[PDB]
Amino acid sequence: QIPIVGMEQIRGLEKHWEARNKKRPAFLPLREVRDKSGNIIAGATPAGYTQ
Amino acid sequence: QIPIVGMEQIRGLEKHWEARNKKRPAFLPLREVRDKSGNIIAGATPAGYTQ
Amino acid sequence: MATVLTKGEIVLFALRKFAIASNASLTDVEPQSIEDGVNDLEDMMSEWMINPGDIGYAFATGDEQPLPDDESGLPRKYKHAVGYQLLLRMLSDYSLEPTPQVLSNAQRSYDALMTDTLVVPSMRRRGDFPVGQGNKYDVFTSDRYYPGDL
Amino acid sequence: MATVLTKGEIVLFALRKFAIASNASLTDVEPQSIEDGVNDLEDMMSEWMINPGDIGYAFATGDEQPLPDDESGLPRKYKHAVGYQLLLRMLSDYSLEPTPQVLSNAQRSYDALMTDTLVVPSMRRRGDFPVGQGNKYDVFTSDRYYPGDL
Amino acid sequence: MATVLTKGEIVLFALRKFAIASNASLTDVEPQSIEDGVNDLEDMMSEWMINPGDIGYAFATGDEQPLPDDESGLPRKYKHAVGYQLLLRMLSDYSLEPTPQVLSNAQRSYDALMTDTLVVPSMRRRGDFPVGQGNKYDVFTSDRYYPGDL
Amino acid sequence: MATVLTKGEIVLFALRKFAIASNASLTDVEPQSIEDGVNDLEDMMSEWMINPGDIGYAFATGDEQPLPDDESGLPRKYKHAVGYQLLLRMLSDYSLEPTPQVLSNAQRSYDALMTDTLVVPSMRRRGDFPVGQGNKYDVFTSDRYYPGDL
Repeated sequence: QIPIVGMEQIRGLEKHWEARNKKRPAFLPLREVRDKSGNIIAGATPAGYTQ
Repeated sequence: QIPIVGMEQIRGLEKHWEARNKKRPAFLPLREVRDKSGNIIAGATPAGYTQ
Repeated sequence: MATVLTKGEIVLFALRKFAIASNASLTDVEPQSIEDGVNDLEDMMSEWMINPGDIGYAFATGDEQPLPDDESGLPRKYKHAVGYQLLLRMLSDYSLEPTPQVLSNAQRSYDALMTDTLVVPSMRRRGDFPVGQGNKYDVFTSDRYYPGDL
Repeated sequence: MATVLTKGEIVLFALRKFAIASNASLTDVEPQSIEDGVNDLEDMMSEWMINPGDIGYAFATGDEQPLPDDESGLPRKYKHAVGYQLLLRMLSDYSLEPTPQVLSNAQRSYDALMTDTLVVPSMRRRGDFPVGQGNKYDVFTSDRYYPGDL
Repeated sequence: MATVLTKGEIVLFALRKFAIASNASLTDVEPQSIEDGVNDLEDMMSEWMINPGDIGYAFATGDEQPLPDDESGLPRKYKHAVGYQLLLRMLSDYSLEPTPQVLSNAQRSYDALMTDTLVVPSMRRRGDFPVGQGNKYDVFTSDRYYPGDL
Repeated sequence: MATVLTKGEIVLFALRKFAIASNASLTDVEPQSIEDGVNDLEDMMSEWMINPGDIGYAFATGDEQPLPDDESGLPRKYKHAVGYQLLLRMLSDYSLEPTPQVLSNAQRSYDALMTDTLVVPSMRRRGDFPVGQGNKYDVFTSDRYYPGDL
């Protein structure tokens, strides 16, 4: 399984998600989904996973 | 499993989440999710967990 | 490298982006009430020493007084974020309300500032957690069981 | 640290942030309003000794009345939070209502203030909980079973 | 075409796309607006050095001002995205709000820019993970167990 | 198709499809708008080399001009799609908003364009995946296990 995210939702935070199995992070950061006006439509969780 | 949070939902409170397994805290603090105009749209719980 | 960002220039940026004092549609230049803006900037930096954390701002030494010609000490990568946040705390002086686009711009710049400060503290071992025999604690290292402190 | 805060400066910041007395508008101050504001600040500070807790405010000696030139004793990192919380209480004197941006600024500053005060008390062992034989309770330490009293 | 894209051309594009000044206009605003636009572009690029990453912008060297005739160094594939973002940031100077179609165009151009700089870091093996006997760690390669570092 | 499609014809199509210029108007074609439209077409085509991909546009060689009389090198099957996408970008110059039917036409044409470009890459075997004994890897072919590379 691989998580699925939007490009703008993770830009600048790839190095934390790349090493989540070696280092022992207290948490993982992510942004929310925003539309063209700047309103929040979805949460900070990944959209889904592959099967 | 690792919790997932937004950057500004935990800023200033990292040291309490870092040592949650050594010390014995009575609770853990967190903030709510606020939109661009200051309204609350989500609770203080983490958005989700990894699989 | 590049030119230094002084105070007052941040205040002038804040006043210029809501049509209060500029050369775009203004022949009524700003008063000498820049002191209020500079003091607001100083206090808001003092507050920022807590939540966003330190970012390199240079405070006034001794009693003195800020003045708009002093160097701020901030990198040029932060001026949009600082200016928008300052503007949000200055509109009620003139009895004005922000528009949605200004709020969106302020949020984007603040997010860019937040991205350049993350730490993710990377929690440790337990302290009485054993270290296995594969690490050969007799000869190579010492102190079987992790230190978990330091 | 720059200059000390002084109570009058805190009151004037609140009066200026909502365009009641400043040079960026059509306004001048009245001494009676200043006395009322200083008394309100004193009473609200005395109340804050309960919910937010003590923050270092310097009360007046118990025979005379507060003065606008007295040093407040607060760090400069708290001026915005205190001023916004005071403006919210003082607004209804002049029959005014706060706009949403003012409320957002007040909540931001209050959150910054309360971030700098958490304790998270942390629980201790019960007192009839045994301490294991691995701690060597007879030779190294004494008193098998945790004290958990203080 | 394929010619160099100067810093003044980008701000002229942004001014034209919202009918503020053009070669069809009868006003052309003022050089002061051009200086403001160029400085806004410089600060935008400085900020963009964080979130979208570097895209090859050429900053001013030394202490001198950017000037509108300087070569930007950007490929021509990016000018639409850069111009739309700059227009969004400097609309509030003239007290205007964007229409939905402008926002849609800005988002599409930004997405095209984002697609061209993706990485997908592709995490490695760990370092205590064995490598099997099937690939003959004794003779062909060396160091059974992955390095997982470098 | 038979007749070559020049760069000026695409711009004229976009101007006609929303009144503005047309061939029936009693007003001019304002030759500056033509240069603006041709430059917009050139920049939008240079951007399209990322998301939709190359479609065969003939960029200006050297560094002179796009020069609206030049051939575009596009098949006639893409005229409507390119024209609608260009009209959407250049509408805001004249401060106009698109109607729903125009948006529907643009979307249909874009979908037709993108249908003619899919690849659906299709996955290949891993490289450590065995090939069965039924393939007779001894005599007929060689290299049991798939190559999975090339």
